[PDB]
Amino acid sequence: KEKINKIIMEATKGSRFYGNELKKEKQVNQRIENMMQQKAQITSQQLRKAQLQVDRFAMELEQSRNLSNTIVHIDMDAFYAAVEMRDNPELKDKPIAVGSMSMLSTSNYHARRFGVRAAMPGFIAKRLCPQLIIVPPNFDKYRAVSKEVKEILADYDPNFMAMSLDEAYLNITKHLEERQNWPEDKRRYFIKNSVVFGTSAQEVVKEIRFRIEQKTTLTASAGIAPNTMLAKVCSDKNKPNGQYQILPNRQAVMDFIKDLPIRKVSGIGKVTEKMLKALGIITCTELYQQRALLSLLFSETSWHYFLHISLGLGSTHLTRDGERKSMSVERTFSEINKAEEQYSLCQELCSELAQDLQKERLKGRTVTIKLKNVNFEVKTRASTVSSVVSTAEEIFAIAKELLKTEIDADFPHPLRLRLMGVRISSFPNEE
DNA sequence: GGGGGAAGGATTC
DNA sequence: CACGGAATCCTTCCCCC
Ligand SMILES: Nc1ncnc2c1ncn2[C@H]1C[C@H](O)[C@@H](COP(=O)(O)OP(=O)(O)OP(=O)(O)O)O1
Ligand SMILES: [Ca+2]
Ligand SMILES: [Ca+2]
Repeated sequence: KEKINKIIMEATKGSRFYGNELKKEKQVNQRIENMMQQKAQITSQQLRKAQLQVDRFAMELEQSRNLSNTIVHIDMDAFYAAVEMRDNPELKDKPIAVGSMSMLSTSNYHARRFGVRAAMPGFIAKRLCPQLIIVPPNFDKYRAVSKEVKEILADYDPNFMAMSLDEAYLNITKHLEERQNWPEDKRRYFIKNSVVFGTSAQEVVKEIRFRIEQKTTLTASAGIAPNTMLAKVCSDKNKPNGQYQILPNRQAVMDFIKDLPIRKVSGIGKVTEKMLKALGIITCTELYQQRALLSLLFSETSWHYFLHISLGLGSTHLTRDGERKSMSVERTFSEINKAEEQYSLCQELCSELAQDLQKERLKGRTVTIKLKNVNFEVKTRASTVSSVVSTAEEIFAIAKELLKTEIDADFPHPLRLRLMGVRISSFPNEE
């Protein structure tokens, strides 16, 4: 059934949307032509110099390899899909998918065999699965089912820190310590009879995958590695409802990534993947022995990242206690080109922004407005201030101008918008 | 020269 | 019958000291 693309492509070609992609895709394909050339003109000598620099560095990274923490990553299974299939049985053995007709968020495994995967227009999906059932999301439910899963994690790490509703990291390195010598009374749980769990990190995670099960009906995969970088990759190795671990010794970390696809990493995306295969980089093992050249093509802050993924290095301290940098609200709709109407919705927006921006009492000193053209061309203007602006009023006050500035710049021709947005940032976060 | 800040990308759930 | 919303981090420039 791999000829899905013959329906996917077949129903995107002309699309206002597709057209825009080409440029996004060309522009990038060129950022590459540039990188390839700028490279080809590097002194076969500079590498000797570079190499030394790099190697030297690594040698040290390697010396401070922190293999003492046992990080765990829990990742729910088709979370939004699952939750709904649970609450409304009539679905159960049918092909569903949370989201709308425009964009789909998750999909149960059965609906996936048709091609329905996250981030795929709703209408498109129904072409691969006419018998589909699209359920509109109710974040108020999920947000809540999550907190029941969290309360369970807590009994394992007070500062668990959660990346999202379906993901979360844990440092069971401490709970592990105080468990080795524990009776069997604190390690048995009732079914619905009992089952008792061991002391290995393998079992501790098995107990968590269990406590959750029997308190939601939902299942989730998990990974266990010395650092958070591998944990995220490891949880998916044996999904759904499963897990995988990488022991603490060096070799494990190495033998693991040895032939691991660079993209798989929780940071390498569509661009970095293409952009890197350009130099022939596919696995971390390859990447590692191109450390010289890399060091002279990607800004410093970057090859640092790559060098890490080469050695199998990740973080080992789940910061915790959300700092928060920005905060926003946006929305797409039907072409709104009418002059007046613009400020109009903008009013409503800023309102919501401040509105939501109140529960937590914060105040930033720079507003950002986002205007998305009818042909998916974005543009974002923002202006800084002296204040700490907070009330719905204060905000619009600025946003209206920035918005105006554009209507003029492109004045006697209307601004055919498809989406608009207002993001507030620059919080003092206490000085 | 260096230290933000604005613009627009890349990434993930 | 027409490709989300929200956060955060990164890549380049241009501007004021
Ligand atoms: N663009 C998106 N918007 C909202 N949610 C998304 C988006 N992309 C993915 N997700 C969510 C929906 C699912 O919970 C999940 C699917 O992506 P995936 O990379 O497989 O994560 P996952 O491993 O946690 O989910 P799964 O158990 O389905 O495999 O992430
Ligand atoms: Ca999930
Ligand atoms: Ca995952």
